[PDB]
Amino acid sequence: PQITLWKRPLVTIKIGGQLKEALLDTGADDTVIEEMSLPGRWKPKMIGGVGGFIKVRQYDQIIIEIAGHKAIGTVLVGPTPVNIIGRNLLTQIGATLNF
Amino acid sequence: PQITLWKRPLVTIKIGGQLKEALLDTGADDTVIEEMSLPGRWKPKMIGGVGGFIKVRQYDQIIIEIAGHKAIGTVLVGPTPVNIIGRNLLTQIGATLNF
Ligand SMILES: COc1ccc(S(=O)(=O)N(CC(C)C)C[C@@H](O)[C@H](Cc2ccccc2)NC(=O)O[C@H]2CO[C@H]3O[C@@H]4OCC[C@@H]4[C@H]32)cc1
Ligand SMILES: [Cl-]
Ligand SMILES: [Cl-]
Ligand SMILES: [Cl-]
Ligand SMILES: [Cl-]
Ligand SMILES: [Cl-]
Ligand SMILES: [Cl-]
Ligand code: NA
Ligand code: NA
Repeated sequence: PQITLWKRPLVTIKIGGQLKEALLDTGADDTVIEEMSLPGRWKPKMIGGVGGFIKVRQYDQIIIEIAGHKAIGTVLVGPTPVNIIGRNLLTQIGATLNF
Repeated sequence: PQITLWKRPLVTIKIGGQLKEALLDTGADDTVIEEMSLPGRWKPKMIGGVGGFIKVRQYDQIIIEIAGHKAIGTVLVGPTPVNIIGRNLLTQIGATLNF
């Protein structure tokens, strides 16, 4: 698809057997999801953004389905105000910015 | 252009006769740049993201060139960690997300 930017570019994702709404976010290096359980190992991380840092759990090798397209990568879990799909997974679904 | 996301989507912007680097950010509703002087009156705004909220100065109808494309619109100025071009100006330069 081609997604215009008049509105927030929200898509449905499937992660950890759950459906969620998430923002396609080219300004995010990393994918950050609100609190949920994920299987396997994790390690703590701090991530920054506009208003300072939050502490998250970093899970590697997580499969996600993004608007129908499967991808695998690192997912950060913690108190983000918005579920964000960052570049680490946008690349895997072949997303580009065009103008 | 078509911009892939393996790297941060940084472009050159020109505002007040000055070149700066900024992130093309589909996850940002608005454009936020680091402290600088802009002409005219400003209005208060609070914006929020990953680690909470910041106060910014809202300047309307500011001339800004983005990757060679001319825009005129609202620019927020404040203690953002990075210059961000949000959807209010991405729409003015014709940007879409494609996959
Ligand atoms: C109303 O208008 C707005 C309101 C909010 C914002 S924002 O900057 O807070 N943000 C909103 C989004 C979280 C819902 C836009 C994001 O694209 C920011 C944009 C952003 C980039 C860098 C620093 C601050 C903000 N990215 C971000 O938080 O990324 C996180 C996740 O991955 C890392 O990549 C980034 O680079 C490393 C740190 C951040 C980490 C911008 C304009
Ligand atoms: Cl919206
Ligand atoms: Cl979707
Ligand atoms: Cl990854
Ligand atoms: Cl590619
Ligand atoms: Cl980079
Ligand atoms: Cl505007
Ligand atoms: Na893992
Ligand atoms: Na003005």
